[PDB]
Amino acid sequence: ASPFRLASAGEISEVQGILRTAGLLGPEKRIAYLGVLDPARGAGSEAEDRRFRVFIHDVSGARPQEVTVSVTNGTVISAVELDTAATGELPVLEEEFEVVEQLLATDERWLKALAARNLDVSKVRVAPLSAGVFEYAEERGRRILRGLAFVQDFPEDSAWAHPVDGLVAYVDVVSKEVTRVIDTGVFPVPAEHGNYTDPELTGPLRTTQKPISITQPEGPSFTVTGGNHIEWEKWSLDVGFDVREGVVLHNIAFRDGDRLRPIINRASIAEMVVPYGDPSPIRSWQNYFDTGEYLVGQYANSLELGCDCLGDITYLSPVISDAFGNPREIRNGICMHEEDWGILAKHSDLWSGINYTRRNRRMVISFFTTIGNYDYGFYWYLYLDGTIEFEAKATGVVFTSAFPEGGSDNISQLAPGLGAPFHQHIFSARLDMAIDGFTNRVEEEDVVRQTMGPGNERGNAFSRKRTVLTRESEAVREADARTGRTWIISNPESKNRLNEPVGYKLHAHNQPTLLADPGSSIARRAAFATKDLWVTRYADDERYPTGDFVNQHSGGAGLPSYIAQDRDIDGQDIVVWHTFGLTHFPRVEDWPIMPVDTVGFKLRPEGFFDRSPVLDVPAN
Amino acid sequence: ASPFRLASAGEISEVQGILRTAGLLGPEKRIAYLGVLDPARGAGSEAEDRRFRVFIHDVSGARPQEVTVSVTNGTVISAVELDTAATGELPVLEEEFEVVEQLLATDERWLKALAARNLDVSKVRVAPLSAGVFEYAEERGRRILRGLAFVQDFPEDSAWAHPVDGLVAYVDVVSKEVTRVIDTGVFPVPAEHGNYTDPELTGPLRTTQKPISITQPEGPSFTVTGGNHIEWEKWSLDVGFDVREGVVLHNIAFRDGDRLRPIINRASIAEMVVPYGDPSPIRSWQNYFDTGEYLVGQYANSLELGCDCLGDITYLSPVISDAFGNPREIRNGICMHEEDWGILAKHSDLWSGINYTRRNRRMVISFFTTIGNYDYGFYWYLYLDGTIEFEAKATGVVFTSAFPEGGSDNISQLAPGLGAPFHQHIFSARLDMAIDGFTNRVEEEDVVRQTMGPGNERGNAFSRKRTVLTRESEAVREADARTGRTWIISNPESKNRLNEPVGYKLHAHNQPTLLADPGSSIARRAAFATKDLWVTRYADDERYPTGDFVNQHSGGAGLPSYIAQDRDIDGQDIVVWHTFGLTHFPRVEDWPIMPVDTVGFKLRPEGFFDRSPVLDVPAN
Ligand SMILES: [Cu+2]
Ligand SMILES: [Cu+2]
Ligand code: NA
Ligand code: NA
Repeated sequence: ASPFRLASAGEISEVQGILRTAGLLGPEKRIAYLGVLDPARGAGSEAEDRRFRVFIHDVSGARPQEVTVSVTNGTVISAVELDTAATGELPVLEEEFEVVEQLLATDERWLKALAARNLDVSKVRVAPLSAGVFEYAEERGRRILRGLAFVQDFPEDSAWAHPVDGLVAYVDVVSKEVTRVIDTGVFPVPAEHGNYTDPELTGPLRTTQKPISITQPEGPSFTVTGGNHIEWEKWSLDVGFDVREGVVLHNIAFRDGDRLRPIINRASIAEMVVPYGDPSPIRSWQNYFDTGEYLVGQYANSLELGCDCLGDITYLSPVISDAFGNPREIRNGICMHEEDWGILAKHSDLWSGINYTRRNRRMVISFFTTIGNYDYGFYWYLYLDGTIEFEAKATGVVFTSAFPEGGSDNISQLAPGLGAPFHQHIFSARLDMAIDGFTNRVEEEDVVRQTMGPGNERGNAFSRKRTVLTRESEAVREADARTGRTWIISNPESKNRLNEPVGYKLHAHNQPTLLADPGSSIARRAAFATKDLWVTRYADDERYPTGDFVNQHSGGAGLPSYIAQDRDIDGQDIVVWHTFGLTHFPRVEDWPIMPVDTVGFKLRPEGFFDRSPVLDVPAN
Repeated sequence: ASPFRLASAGEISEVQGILRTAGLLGPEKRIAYLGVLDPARGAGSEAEDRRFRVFIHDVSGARPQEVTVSVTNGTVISAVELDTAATGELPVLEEEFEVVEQLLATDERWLKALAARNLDVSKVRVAPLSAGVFEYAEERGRRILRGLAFVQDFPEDSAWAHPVDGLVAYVDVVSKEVTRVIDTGVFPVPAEHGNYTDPELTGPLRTTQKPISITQPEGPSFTVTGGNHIEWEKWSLDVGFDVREGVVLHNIAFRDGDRLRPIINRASIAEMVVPYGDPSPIRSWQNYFDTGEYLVGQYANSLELGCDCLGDITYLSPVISDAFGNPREIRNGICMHEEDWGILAKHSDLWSGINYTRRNRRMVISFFTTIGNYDYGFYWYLYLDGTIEFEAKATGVVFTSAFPEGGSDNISQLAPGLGAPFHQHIFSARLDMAIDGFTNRVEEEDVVRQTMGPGNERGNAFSRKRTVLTRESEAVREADARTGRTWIISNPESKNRLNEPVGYKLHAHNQPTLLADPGSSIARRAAFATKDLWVTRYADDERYPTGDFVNQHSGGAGLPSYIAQDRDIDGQDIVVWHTFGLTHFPRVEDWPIMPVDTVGFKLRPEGFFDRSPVLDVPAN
């Protein structure tokens, strides 16, 4: 019944049938993106209209199309032909990745380069990577992938240990042509293996770890209804899944007495960019938009009970489309569970003689994706006290290169001759706010230091100031950790019992933003990543900070174009976009497989409630 | 057998007997501090000599003394008379708390102030607070406490809900005189109760929480020997306890193959200060040095199984001295346990077909203390991957005031008429480093942005720079979150297999430091709190960042005096002092009892190991 339910296998098959009947999905067509559209604004609106958005690629070279379908009514709502040289290429297809290595294996320039290095072409794996937009005029309007080579000594070998530096090739994956092969010189291929399951490298496994058993004898405290609606410890929300964004949270609300109070209408990671900081021409083009170019939901892992998710686990198995419009289930792709989270509140009072302790817990919703060498975990947490938190966990195998003789200012050494280029991992969280409803505003809060003198004679006073962001042109903000800068999202028309507007405060980690030169291609394509906070007025078609078509798209779309409308955001339906990320100078301990590192943000209530919301938690 | 074992009841008893026989512990004497001294520097220290340091107060007004005794040989090593106007007063005694309320109850100015407010003196509780050093010349050389009043409507009532604003008294606790009563005007006493166990306020308790059972069917993975020596997952350390600092970690080392490698020689929270930012003369003097003035270890809680510490818990019960030299056990005062910590490392590799997941764990050592209205949890964590982390958890009841009509720039409103002054909670971690031994140095590492141009034609490059801190005069450092600033502690004489010095990287949270005006009394007395990082050359008498006698010391003691020696710290026995803290603008959700908020820091290996140290963790 719910309009926010997960897409079903039948819905995806029905989209396929509708597209076929309409003449839009013949043998030369491929589905590059398919996802369900959120309901338009309007409580109630259509009784039920499930609409899907589809990006359709054509392998013969014809123009691709963007199509909206109503599965409820069996109709195509709109279909537009795309001019990709203008608006961007479609996301990379999984079938295009394998094309790269196969085409290079028969190219005489590639074979000549490998022969100069005494490498057997049958052992050379090619990582197929997104191309970006640089100086090559022949790439405009064409679907290009760039390939970097790694040697696999045997079928179970980790090829990442053996980069073939000095060599890169560019491939047109539609016409099946190798456009350029660039060879800047022979580097030694690092010889040490990186096989982290080889006993020669692990040594004998530890026998010292005793088991930790986490069980829930009476079952979990949350309920799941309608497939994806969660109720847990006064929280209410719907768990969505989109092949581009991954897990999406809808309708986050908190039951305060007899009233269900909205907090966030939609929360997602709407883009993530991984820019590399090595100026070598072999890699200076390298920037992954994992969300916009690759689609992170497509590569979600099946999560194993007792290994990936420990405890009393409830799974969701989302369904996505393959490239022909057939439904594909990602079995056990989303883990949901609650976990203990230490002390919630504690006080031992001398005067009253009362000793009081309560324990905290959090609800966890997570998925993991694998994009080539990297593996990312996406974790959303809900806490008893009203806190909402997101955490990204980065692991996998670092991307490698040769380590130059004489050293490098842009590459770490991991092993003899083996380097790891400096890079960042930067996320954009899109928070469609609904603090007690849709009339919201954002204030920037800084600590204020005060000078000793009249009215502050002992020089101890300090204060704070809040600045309302009234229009989009002034809502592009930077962090300032020194002044304790945070941002408050409040509802000026909903007041707590002290007659103050209810609100939530966003706490950032204040990590560095995009480091690239402001004139670079990546700074223009990932403009969102250059500032910590953006606020826009809600609009149906403003979904991603980088725009709809990120692959091989120059600047011109996304947040800088949205903000130019300079719309009123003071007590309006607004969207917060928060940039946060990790700057990775790889260390020896990251090799041969990287221990998890983390980054995130959290939101805490700020006068949203009339007192602590966890006074009714029992002692157990 | 270990020199680092916890003090035993028998040692305390022997100290008391030694003091009594020497004539140093008469009926007018009180022990204000007693603690075991660490062994002096010596890699061949063989002869056991357990020495105790004692501060002895005199309730009749004679000069206090600092005494060092040898329990092994039964002798007084040294005894020095103290001039407290010069070097500071002794820590506050628990028995002096009651004296403030009792002395005021018979003072005619206090009673007249209560009578004007129609308050029954039998219902007025007085918080006994440290005095600091301000403008009152008559206080120099005298033990002063200041008192603020709260109303308790009945014996089980939370008095913090009912502050009596506009009134403060100063008390000489040795001569038992009330030196000043200041009445600045009548404020209404807030009338709502804050009784968080009263069903009228909590409402009906939730019935929705199902149990989470955490067990270890084969017992824990760590071992405890000699009372306080821990071995866990390659880590080795000794858990100490001092009545001033609380839990202290000694000899933190990691077993790398067949080598026990030192990392940290001694880790402690060596001071914590809570400065208030309300310029009212009723509170503008208010600054708690919880460690230095009150001694956080003596107020440690007994921790209850299943409530404070959940899981398979191993307890330590440290012994301290009471004011007369009798041993007092703090039953179950330290919790130790391991806990699951999610994914450690994960990769699914397309080319090799190998799917790999390992789980992480951490060892937790914790204690909880209560200082008046505040309760603080101190948590040390050791992770499988070599990470060391500290976390402070702040809860309890916020300190309250009246909320003025018209509002305030320095006080939050929590309930009708009820305010909570702005304040900070600032900690100093003292890390006596020993990275692979005692020859260490500190480098400051900043991210370096690069301009687009020759050698960086695409404008993507970025780098980093490291600056060695070579002398104490240049080793007072500030955070810079925008440039990703961290500090590396390395051993220039111990290299990894890549011929780079081994090291550990300190990651700070980059929260604001002390906000008070630089000319203020608190800025002089808590100078450590004005900067994020200090490095000193080790000296055995440089123990606290605020000096030995913090109470009513006029300023400059501790770190500013130490670093003025300008000693060589480039490849030497060094100590890192990290300042970190919470800036607390109280929110309505903090009332009537505050949900935990946290702050801390962590250290991660940086080329300490020759590759990841967790390759030998099994799948389980
Ligand atoms: Cu990385
Ligand atoms: Cu506080
Ligand atoms: Na909104
Ligand atoms: Na040292």
